[PDB]
Amino acid sequence: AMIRKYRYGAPFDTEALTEKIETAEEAFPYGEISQKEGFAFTYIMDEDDIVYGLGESNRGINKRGYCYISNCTDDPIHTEDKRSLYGAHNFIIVSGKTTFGLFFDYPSKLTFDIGYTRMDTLKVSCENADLDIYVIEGENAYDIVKQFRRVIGRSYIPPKFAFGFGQSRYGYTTKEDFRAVAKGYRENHIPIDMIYMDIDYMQDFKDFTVNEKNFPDFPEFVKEMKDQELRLIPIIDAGVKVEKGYEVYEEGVKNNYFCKREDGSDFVAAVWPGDTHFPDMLNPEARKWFGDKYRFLIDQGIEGFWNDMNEPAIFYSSEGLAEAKEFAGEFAKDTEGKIHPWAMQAKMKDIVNSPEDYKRFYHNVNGKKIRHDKVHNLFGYNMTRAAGEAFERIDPEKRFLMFSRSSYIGMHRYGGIWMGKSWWSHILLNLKMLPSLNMCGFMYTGADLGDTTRDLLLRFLALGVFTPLMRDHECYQFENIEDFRSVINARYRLVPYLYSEYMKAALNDDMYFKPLGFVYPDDKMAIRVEDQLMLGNEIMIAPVYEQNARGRYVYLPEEMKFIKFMPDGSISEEVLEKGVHYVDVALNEVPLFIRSGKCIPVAEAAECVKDIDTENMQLIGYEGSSYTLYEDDGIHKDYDKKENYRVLTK
Amino acid sequence: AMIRKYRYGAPFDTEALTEKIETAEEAFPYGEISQKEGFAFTYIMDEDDIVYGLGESNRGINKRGYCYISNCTDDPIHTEDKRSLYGAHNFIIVSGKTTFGLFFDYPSKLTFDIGYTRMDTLKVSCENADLDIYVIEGENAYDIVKQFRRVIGRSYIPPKFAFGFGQSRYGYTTKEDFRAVAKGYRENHIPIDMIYMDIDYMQDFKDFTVNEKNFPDFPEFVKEMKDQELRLIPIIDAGVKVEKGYEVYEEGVKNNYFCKREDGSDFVAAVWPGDTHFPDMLNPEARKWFGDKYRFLIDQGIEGFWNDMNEPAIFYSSEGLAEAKEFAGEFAKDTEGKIHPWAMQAKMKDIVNSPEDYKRFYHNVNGKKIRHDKVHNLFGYNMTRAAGEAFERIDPEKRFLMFSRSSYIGMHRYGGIWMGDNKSWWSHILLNLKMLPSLNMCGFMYTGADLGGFGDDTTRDLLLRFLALGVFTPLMRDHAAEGTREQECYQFENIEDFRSVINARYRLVPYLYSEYMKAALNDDMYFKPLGFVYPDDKMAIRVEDQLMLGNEIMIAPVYEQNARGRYVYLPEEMKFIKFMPDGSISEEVLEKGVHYVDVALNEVPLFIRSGKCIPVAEAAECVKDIDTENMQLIGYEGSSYTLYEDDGIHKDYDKKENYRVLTK
Repeated sequence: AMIRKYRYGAPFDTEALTEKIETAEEAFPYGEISQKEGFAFTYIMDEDDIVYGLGESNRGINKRGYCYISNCTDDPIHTEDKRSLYGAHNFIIVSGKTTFGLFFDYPSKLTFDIGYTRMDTLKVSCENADLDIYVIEGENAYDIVKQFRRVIGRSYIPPKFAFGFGQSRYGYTTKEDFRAVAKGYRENHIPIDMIYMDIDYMQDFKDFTVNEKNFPDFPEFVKEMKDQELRLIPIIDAGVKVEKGYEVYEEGVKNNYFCKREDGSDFVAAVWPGDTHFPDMLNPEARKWFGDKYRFLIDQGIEGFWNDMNEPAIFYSSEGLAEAKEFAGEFAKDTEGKIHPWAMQAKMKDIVNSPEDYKRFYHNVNGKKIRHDKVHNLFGYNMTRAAGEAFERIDPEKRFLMFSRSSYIGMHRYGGIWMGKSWWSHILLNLKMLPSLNMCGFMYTGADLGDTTRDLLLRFLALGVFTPLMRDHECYQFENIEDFRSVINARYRLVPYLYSEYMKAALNDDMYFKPLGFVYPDDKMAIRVEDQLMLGNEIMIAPVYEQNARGRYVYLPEEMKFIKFMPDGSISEEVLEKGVHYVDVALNEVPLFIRSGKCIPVAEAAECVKDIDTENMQLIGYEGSSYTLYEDDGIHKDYDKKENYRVLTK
Repeated sequence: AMIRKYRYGAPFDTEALTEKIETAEEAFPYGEISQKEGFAFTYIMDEDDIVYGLGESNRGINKRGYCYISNCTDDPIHTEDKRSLYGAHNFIIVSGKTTFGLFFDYPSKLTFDIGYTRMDTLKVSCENADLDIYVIEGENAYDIVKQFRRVIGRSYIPPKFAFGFGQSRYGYTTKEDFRAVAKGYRENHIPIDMIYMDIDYMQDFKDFTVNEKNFPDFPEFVKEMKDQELRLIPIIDAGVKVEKGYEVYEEGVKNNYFCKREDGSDFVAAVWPGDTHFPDMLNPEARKWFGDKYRFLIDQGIEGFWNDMNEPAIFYSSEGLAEAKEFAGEFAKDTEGKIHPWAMQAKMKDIVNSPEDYKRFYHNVNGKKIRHDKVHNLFGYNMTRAAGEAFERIDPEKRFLMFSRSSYIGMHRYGGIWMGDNKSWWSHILLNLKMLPSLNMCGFMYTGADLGGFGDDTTRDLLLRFLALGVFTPLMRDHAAEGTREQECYQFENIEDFRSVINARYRLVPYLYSEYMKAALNDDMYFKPLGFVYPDDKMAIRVEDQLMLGNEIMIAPVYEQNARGRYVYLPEEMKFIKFMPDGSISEEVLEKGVHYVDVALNEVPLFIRSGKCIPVAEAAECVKDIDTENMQLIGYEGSSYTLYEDDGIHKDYDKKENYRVLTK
């Protein structure tokens, strides 16, 4: 009754929500709806209004002052002007004198003009008036988000090992590249639980194969790593290689599981393996088929995966390549100078992730052919869905690590997200993206660091200490390796707390990271803070994101204990009063703040999730307070035991 | 006595220094010097060291932690990984326990590895050991800076009208376009003194011409604007268009004034006109001939210019085009998938500003030929020098507005610089803040950034915050890239906010001009890092987002979107001043320490130091109309301020009449 759904035209069923909401017949309650040329929602904002949401998108926590377009795109350079990233997360909340949330359930290009054109005007528009709009009421933003979290269903939950630290890099290839890392960390006592294998582990980049030469006996080797508490996490891409005799390819062609051109032929998209076809992610049979293919790696002992290139990305199509060559030919032979270099250059750029290509193939949705652009933002979502639904059929009681590059709301039930250059500013960018992603159901997230300096790496890791996905995209290639061990030690000492908070949040449709505004709604200073986040109900983080900085300014909305994990293995604490502070944070120290009347458990440092001692964990924070610890086996889904909850008291 | 020159090989004379320093005899005083792989200076820094300098370069005031290459480069994407921008300013200061300054007088590609490869390692290297290295001793960075400023010679001084506000856009083409800008500003009583003319004003992008169809009586049009205190400031590019009958081209060829290939053919580079030749800026007679050309504009009432593309920028050479067309021919006919799109794409980009092109042409320096790459960082510097020296011949008594995109230390005597093709990014406000003190250390004081951001689309609020920074930068102009969102002040809602911010500039002009002149005449800095002023304050020395100005104030602009204030650190008590939109000036004493201050979008902030005061005039709409007779004194009771002012037009700097002591 605090949520209403307004339907326009004949919307595509995106399955974003799991709760059914009845269609409202009354007037639309906020702003104005026009269906003249397409669809447009327009709303005049109050000057004090803050606009939260949009999950994975550019800029700040408050979205006012710019334009955002939901249109999943593989963009390598996330500069301030970019209007479209990997995710399409169509949920906003206006927070002010009048407060309300809106979900725009629409699968295509959706433009949020949020004060870009006129400062006071919010305008959300798309090309077709075929969509549901959910309006949600509440006393404040935080209340509105929790109701949204309920109706889109419970977020993906990873196995406990995924709260360890993982190492990654595009390059690894041989059993040796991998064994070095094993000794690299283990012999230097650096905690680690995971190692990601990038595309190079596949035979000629063929989904659901392993390179036979380099990996003659894969199961055995997977076990070799698992005996040292190291779990390999192989990638899987959207594109299936065109190649006679390759069974994934042959099956897809035979049974019509690929996306087709207008004429019925299988669309060709060039990606990592050269020519490929895209599995039709919106066709149920295709999905089950594609997902079933993970058994191949699972049966070999693999306990987790990552998806990439699932926008889906396109280096070029055959049509696009054919046009590019034809143009190159004219340029080649032009002497009048009628064809300029920059035009040649532009044509070459245009065939990548080309809008025209997205109009070249179709989805077969239960017999009905739908042009891909019309449902573009659903592709990566349904690829991750295919994996997740496969996992359930295969082993329903077991959690697999899984996360994806591209997404839409509704994918949050099946896997997490990772954010993809090595800039200081990307520390803060990734920080600000977290609360918004939590608002939209994506809790298991983290970022990579794309030209890297030691100090940039350490600051970046100090943020990752807190992000559920913590991975390096090495640690040993520098001076003073203890700094890097020291930072990861903090991560493993905080895992029981972090995992606990994540489970409690996930199981209750709550947020792991929160903006200060959600926790301290009456504090006008707090609501505007964007470079600090609240975690669970116990702490606040505030990472250093400036090069050569030895400290930073913070605002404390209440009395807190300033905590630092020191490099020597100790923990410094200082009580600090409500208000503004400058705090000192050395490169090898990990800071956080514990709120008045709270405490958190801290474990002794361990090198793998399995070996952390959560028996007599030290409690840090305020005497007299208590903490409810959540603990299970981290492997299965026996979430509801009363035994999972233990009350610790400092 | 405090400076020493160390020579290596047979350095090219850059004329960077005006003071002659004799070649020293003893061992190099700091670190180690090596000639194994070309040339290298290596130094092991103490952990608490701070490294200042490098004028126009990327990153922060403290340069530690990255790599900086002195290689004048036309690069419009100033992301933080970029190593080379438009300037080549080879002055650094190591500040800490052991403190000293170095100036690498070398005209070619010079690599500053400042703790990048190794955190404790400062390594400076180049391809050949043909250079002078000046070592400057001193008790602190500041002292070292002023000594350097002494020997590089007095900084360029602009006419006073150049401290007004300026509007510019790649696009203004007709009388209509300029009158609309005129109307758009004056009718809304928004102050302004300058309107910039971008390349469209020429006949087919030909240097030293004006479009005959669009400006049939240009002298008349220039007066129509000037009569409104609107001074037109036309662009001049490095490239002279290749065209038969075009006198500039014909003379350059006939007299061998152009840069040539080794066979003596005139080197061809495509830029805005298409095919052009580059005037040989290192050839003294070429230099004089090109400079004299400005007379064609000055004789029409033009009082100032901007020099562009003078890296020199090259879209492609003739050799490059043919290589690219050949590669494309192959790609076209490829059937096996041997030649990939991205290979083709890379070739296309590679012919732009190509290091190979820079090895393809030469300068003629008194009959002696030198390959351009070997002196690449001197080109823009000598083009602006060309113009500067021509102004002196043409009208010795008069100041001309002049600034350039590319530069080298030495050029600071002849023009300013603008921080080039930035973008409408919030991060660029801070970038442009941070570059200011560094440009000052290297003698470049008349500078500023494209307010609102050059590239991309700007929002109302971004422009307003940018403007509030520009208030303090001697160059204050709103500039825009082609096809971008129109970012004149009159295009946005509630234009009173724009009037309020610009009013604050004009109310401050007598003070800012005063400090500029005082600074330039005494080889001192206009902007200073906090550390220079508060050397014993451990916290102050690391502040990078505030700057001291002259000896009276400190600034701290808001550079975050949606922010309603920001953190500041005050190293002593100060009066927190804000220029309010209603025209009033709010004041609040704040004590030494950390503060968060409220600064609304339409509010201009600054702090006045303990025991100081500044003069603030009433708002005026052009510089000539500012009432300096009786301004209000803002600041601390019992303090005094020495106002410098002259006619703002000629070069009579010495007179006691120029100074007036005002006391609060």
